[PDB]
Amino acid sequence: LDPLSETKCTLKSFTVEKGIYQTSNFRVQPTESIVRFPNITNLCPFGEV
Amino acid sequence: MTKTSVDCTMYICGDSTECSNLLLQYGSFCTQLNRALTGIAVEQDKNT
Repeated sequence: LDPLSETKCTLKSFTVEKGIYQTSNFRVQPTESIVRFPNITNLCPFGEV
Repeated sequence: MTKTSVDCTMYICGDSTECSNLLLQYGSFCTQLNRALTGIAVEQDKNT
């Protein structure tokens, strides 16, 4: 849910002392998954078959 | 000394939830390492 419930997870303790506490590392969402082949030039002349 | 910050896991594999299973299924060694590097960081805040 909550950054502070997560710090409490990190503490293992209910109880929180004054300070600042490093919990996790944030993490930037993937987007727009892309596969981009190059300019296409010279393909089979299948009609010749 | 330089006070680091480390995104341990993502170095440890880099964006694989499958990994994270394998790591929590390996333990919490990266966690001990983070505590070590926070202890460094406070030690040299204190040193300064």
